[PDB]
Amino acid sequence: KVFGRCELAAAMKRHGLDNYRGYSLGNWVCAAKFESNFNTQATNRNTDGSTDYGILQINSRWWCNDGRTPGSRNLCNIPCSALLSSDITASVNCAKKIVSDGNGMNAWVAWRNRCKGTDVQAWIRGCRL
Ligand SMILES: [Cl-]
Ligand SMILES: [Cl-]
Repeated sequence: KVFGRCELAAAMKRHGLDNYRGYSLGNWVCAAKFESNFNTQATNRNTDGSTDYGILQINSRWWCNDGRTPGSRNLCNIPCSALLSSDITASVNCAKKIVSDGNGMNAWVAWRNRCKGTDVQAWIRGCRL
């Protein structure tokens, strides 16, 4: 599914991401925009053989099992394909574990390079939330 900006903002809010570990909703929407262009089916392969999955491009080296990343830790205890669903619950639940692990949203390279330190509230402007 390819979300609209406000649709995704609203879904993320319902799933408890607004201000989760101090990260306002716009951070999450901005991260999803640049990680996946709001496409839950986005995948990207990395040089190390791992693959990033879904709207928040969660990586198979640490977080989900895709059966082809040797040494994966599967810390979210899910198959990576679960992260591609039109239902974002699995991605959100896993993201909450990621953002809690010490490095906050710096785990998302696009967030660090394209969202952090910008006016992220712009990503939810105009939305009925
Ligand atoms: Cl915000
Ligand atoms: Cl980037």
